[PDB]
Amino acid sequence: CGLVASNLNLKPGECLRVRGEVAPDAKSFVLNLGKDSNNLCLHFNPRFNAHGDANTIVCNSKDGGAWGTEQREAVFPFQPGSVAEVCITFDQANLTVKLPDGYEFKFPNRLNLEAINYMAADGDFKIKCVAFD
Amino acid sequence: CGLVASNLNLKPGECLRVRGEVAPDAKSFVLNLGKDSNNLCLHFNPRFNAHGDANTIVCNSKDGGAWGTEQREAVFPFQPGSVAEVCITFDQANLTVKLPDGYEFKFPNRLNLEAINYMAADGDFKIKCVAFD
Ligand SMILES: CO[C@@H]1O[C@H](COS(=O)(=O)O)[C@@H](O[C@@H]2O[C@H](CO)[C@H](O)[C@H](O)[C@H]2O)[C@H](O)[C@H]1NC(C)=O
Ligand SMILES: CO[C@@H]1O[C@H](COS(=O)(=O)O)[C@@H](O[C@@H]2O[C@H](CO)[C@H](O)[C@H](O)[C@H]2O)[C@H](O)[C@H]1NC(C)=O
Repeated sequence: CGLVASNLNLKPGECLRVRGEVAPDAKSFVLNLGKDSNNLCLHFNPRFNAHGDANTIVCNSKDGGAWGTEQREAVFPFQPGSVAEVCITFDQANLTVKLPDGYEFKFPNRLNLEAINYMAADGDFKIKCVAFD
Repeated sequence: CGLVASNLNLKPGECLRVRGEVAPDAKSFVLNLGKDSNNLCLHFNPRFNAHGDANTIVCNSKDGGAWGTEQREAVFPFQPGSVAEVCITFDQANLTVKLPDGYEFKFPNRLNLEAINYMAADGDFKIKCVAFD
């Protein structure tokens, strides 16, 4: 795998800031958030060209080991061989993923945990900085 | 108990930067680096008021669950109720630790792992930023 962080104790309203390097030969990368590897309130998966998808962001949840229903976004502000920063927060309703250039995606909060304690990176994404503000 | 990061894959020469907030009533905090919770090539434990110790940095290793020979540092550039950054790197011989007011002490590499894959924080230290250079 890639970087795995636990015991984050990120509460609602708090911001998780992630900066990483997207491989020049990136097919996709993954940002997983939740309670643990089996309970993800956000599976954040920009696909450059992978699993039959091209320039498409695929989000999903994982509940008790069971993948939820995939959600897709039209816009794709990610370029291979580049640094990508992501700010994540959540409330009772949605997880919000903000990019600095103003892009903002919502994913419905399907798990309703009191905190994000788990973060995992995977695929063609190497994390350089992680911040909690 | 506090933040735990694994699969860091930190190689020699690479810099691991951690910045956090030292609680105003901090008695101590812990920074653990190694393969896992049983194999630490560096146990970084600034003690403000703890285990009978004052303004003392204690370092140690843990090999196969067994604590190594403890080492302590005299300088203590840590003030409670303040933000403290610590930069850590290593080679085959020593781990090098940079302290916030510019201090730098070496701790002998006793485990000889090819990489630091594991980091655990604990005690009166809340992490605000983690970076890999
Ligand atoms: C259903 O068709 C394709 O299924 C694969 C495999 O799904 S599964 O549930 O993992 O067995 C989908 O790829 C997977 O998607 C999940 C998120 O739901 C993870 O990203 C996982 O890493 C990935 O392999 C794929 O989306 C889907 N393809 C279509 C129809 O677009
Ligand atoms: C008399 O030596 C003291 O021993 C205690 C307990 O050591 S033990 O191996 O756990 O039995 C030391 O406290 C422990 O120190 C290690 C690192 O050496 C860890 O931080 C551990 O969390 C902590 O409980 C103590 O440092 C040591 N004190 C002196 C004065 O040597």
